Amino acid sequence: TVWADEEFAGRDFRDEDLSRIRTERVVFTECDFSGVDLSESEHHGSAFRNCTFRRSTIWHSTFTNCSLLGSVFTECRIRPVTFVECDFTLAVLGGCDLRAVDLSDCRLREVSLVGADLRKAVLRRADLTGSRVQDARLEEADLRGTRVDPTFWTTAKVRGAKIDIEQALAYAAAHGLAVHG
Amino acid sequence: TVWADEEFAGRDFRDEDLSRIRTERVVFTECDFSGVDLSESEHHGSAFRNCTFRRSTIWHSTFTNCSLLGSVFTECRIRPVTFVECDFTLAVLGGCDLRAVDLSDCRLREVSLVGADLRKAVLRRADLTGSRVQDARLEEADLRGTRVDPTFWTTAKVRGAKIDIEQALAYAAAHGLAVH
Repeated sequence: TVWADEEFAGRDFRDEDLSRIRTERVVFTECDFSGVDLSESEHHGSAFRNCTFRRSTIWHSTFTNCSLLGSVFTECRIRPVTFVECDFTLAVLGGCDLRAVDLSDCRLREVSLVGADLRKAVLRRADLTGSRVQDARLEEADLRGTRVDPTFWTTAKVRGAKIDIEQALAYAAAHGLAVHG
Repeated sequence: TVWADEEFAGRDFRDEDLSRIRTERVVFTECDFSGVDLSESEHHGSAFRNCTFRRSTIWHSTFTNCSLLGSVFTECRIRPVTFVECDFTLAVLGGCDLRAVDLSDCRLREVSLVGADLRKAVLRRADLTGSRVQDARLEEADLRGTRVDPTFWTTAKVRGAKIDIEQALAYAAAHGLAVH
């Protein structure tokens, strides 16, 4: 099954089997995917706007150039997964297991990552500004090139994280050091 | 009173009034300055090696190109004071009040600064390597150009301290960040 160049709104998909579906430039607006099986699905240029993925399974899926704007992923089985240049603006990933997930070059503005596990995640050249990272585990994550709020450095658990020069300067300043030069 | 080009070893100066004395290239070795008034004194190129200044007063003194090697400053009234390019190697300054004191370009290698107060101190281009800074207060100190051990950044209280780029990178690394 392949869905292409079309739009679905307010649809109830609860506990449906959508395993191995392909979408190309499909828009899902306010759809309920609670408990749905999306195992091994594949999405190219598609959009999931304010959709609910509570207790759904999206593992083994591939999303390229997709939007997840405002969608909710509480207790979603995500990993392993492939995200290529995706937009997660305002998505809720609180408490999600994202260990060793690659979100390089992804937009993660104002995302909720409260209590999210991102240990050893690859977050290179991402944008995390406005994100809520209370109790987020970023130990040994690769953050190089990623834009973060100063508050990120005093909120997220970043021991062992790989950072660049600009991030190191920002880390010191966020801890109240007056950095000169 | 002006002493010059003299060496004093194992001298008891306890509770003597040495206020406004001047010394030029005088060596004091294992001299006891406990409870001495050394207020408003002046020292150029003098050495105080393994001397005790316990409970002494040295405030409003000037020390230029002086060595304090291994000397003990416990409960000494130090500040305010002028130190110019002095060497404090292995001195004991535990619990001492050095607030807003200028120790720029001073050697402070393997000094004890345990519980020392250096808030707003000026420590530009100093060397603090090997120093014990457990419970040391460096809030709003100027540390720019100063050499410190990595452990300094996780031991001394440095909120508000002025630091340079290299120090900021070292601060991050000392907190477990992998800086690339």
